[PDB]
Formats: sequence, structure tokens, C-alpha cells
Amino acid sequence: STGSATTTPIDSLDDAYITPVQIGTPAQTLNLDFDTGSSDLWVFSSETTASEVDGQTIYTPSKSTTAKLLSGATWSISYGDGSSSSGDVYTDTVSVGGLTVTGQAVESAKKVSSSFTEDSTIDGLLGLAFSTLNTVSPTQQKTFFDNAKASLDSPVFTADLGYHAPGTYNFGFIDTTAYTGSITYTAVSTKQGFWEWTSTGYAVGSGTFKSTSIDGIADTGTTLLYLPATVVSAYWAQVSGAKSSSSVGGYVFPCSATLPSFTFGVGSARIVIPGDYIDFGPISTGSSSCFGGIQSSAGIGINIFGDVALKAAFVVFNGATTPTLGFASK
Repeated sequence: STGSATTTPIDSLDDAYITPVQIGTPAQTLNLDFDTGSSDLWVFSSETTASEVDGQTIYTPSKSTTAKLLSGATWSISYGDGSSSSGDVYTDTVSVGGLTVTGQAVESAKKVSSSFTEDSTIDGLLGLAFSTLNTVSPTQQKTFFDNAKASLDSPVFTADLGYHAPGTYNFGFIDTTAYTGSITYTAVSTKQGFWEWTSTGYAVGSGTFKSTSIDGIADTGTTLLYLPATVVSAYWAQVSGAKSSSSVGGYVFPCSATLPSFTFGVGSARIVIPGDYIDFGPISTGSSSCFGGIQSSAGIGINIFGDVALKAAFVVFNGATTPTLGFASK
């Protein structure tokens, strides 16, 4: 089997991407944030505290003839941005782009933190990291991809995120028309539960490539590119007037600037992030200070190849017995 679904930016800055997902019988369609940095499929629901729901579409398990309470199971997750959610668990039928999994754990939110409530466009998350990170207790549950894998034509999914435009998540096949050149594959460590890999270096603009190992994760659920402070300083030093602002919380730059590209290495191959992809717009409405799309990972503990990086590439998440990642230009 295969599946193919369009993913759409939630706003004009590509702050996140939403993909429609069918849950239950009859189908209830919710727009979920596909997140290769976590491993829980959770939704706003009829059980979510009413004051914490503000415009999201909810899953109502009582209206699904295939929903079953997973008795005793609870979940609770906290994300790298400080947001969180928790609740109980149902199993139900879940379909993405024509690919159907029966018996998928659908984690129903009883509580969500303020940033989830405030984002009316995201109805939940669909985790695509390794199932060892799934938070369900006392019986850990499998991700949608893990449940689907055996049925897929090939044990892979691909992320093709757009810049200021829709893109595609495919399951079970590699669309050879969706990229240019060849796909360069690189090793993955699953020891922390992430799609963790090692970039071979970077360049800023037309500058010479610096060969240096940068361990990090491919995370579709993180907006920006988080890299070591040395690398980030070298980038922003090329932008007149750019500075790290403790009050804003990262590097800012004059909105009048034209930004240089940033290149990252995948083995001997190179992925070029155009400068425009690094512009996240005014820090507050009407400001002439703009927020940078490349930020320091120093306070995280891990480098994160988020959407800024991934949207410049066609990315293969290869879930073969030994997982690997593939990157192609597009």
C-alpha cells in the first residue's frame, strides 16, 4: 500500500504545516502537525477542557463506531518549546492520504497548554519519530508509520515541504519526479528515539565550505534551524546589523536586509537553503527588526534541522531494519 497527502503552511511564515487526517467511522477529518521529532498521535477532542478549545476541530470518539477506549492508558507530553498536553487513549481507524491503519492509538487530549489553544489551525500532532519515545502508559503505543510499515510497498515516508506553498507527505514510495539529481543517504542513530544524523559541514552564502561534523535531528515539527553557536555566529556576521537579542530570544536582523543562503552537507552532497527561507518577519507587528530562521542550539542540548532546512530538500525517512535518512535537492 501507499499514501500521499498534501501538507499546507498554517500562515504566511511557514510557522508549521498541517496535513488532513481521517479518524474514525464515519471519518472525522482533523488537520494534524506531522512531527518527525515526537512519537504521539494526539488530538483535540470532545474530552478537552472546553476553555482550552478555541477554534480547533475536535475528535469525538463517541461518534465513531470503530473507536474503543484503551482501558487504563494515559499520556502526557512536553515539547522543546515548553508546550504540553495530556489525556487518555482510544484505538480507532486512521487514514492519511489513502493509507489506512486499523487499531491506531489516538491520544485524546483532556488538557492542552496555552500555545495549543491559541493556535486554531492545528488540531493535534501526528508523531513520526521512533515509537520508543511514545508517552502512553502503562503500555507504550506505536506510531502511525510503525503500524503501517509492514503493509507499505517500501518501508519509507518522505517529507517534501514547500516554501510559502503546499507540499507533500508520501508513505510507502519515493516519487522520483519530486526531486532533482540523486538522493544522498546518510546514517541514522535511533539511540535517542529521533531521526538523528551527522551533517558534514556548512557554507554561508558564496563562502567556502567548512568541513565539520554536526550531529542533529531531522524534525518536521520544529520551525527553525538550530545549530551550534559558532556556526550561527558565522552566518549572522554576514548580515549588516544582525545581532543576538536576549530580550527577543535570538538573532534578529534589519527587515531591509537581503539574507545570504546557507548550505549544509549531507555526505559529499550539499543542500542550499535560499536566504529568503531564513526570514521570519517582524518581531512584532510593524517592527523593522526581523526574526532569524537560523538560531543557536546552545540552550537545547541537540542541533535541530527543522523546517527551514528540510523545506530546501526532498527528505526520505527510511524505516528499513537499519534506518537511514536521504536528502535530495528539488
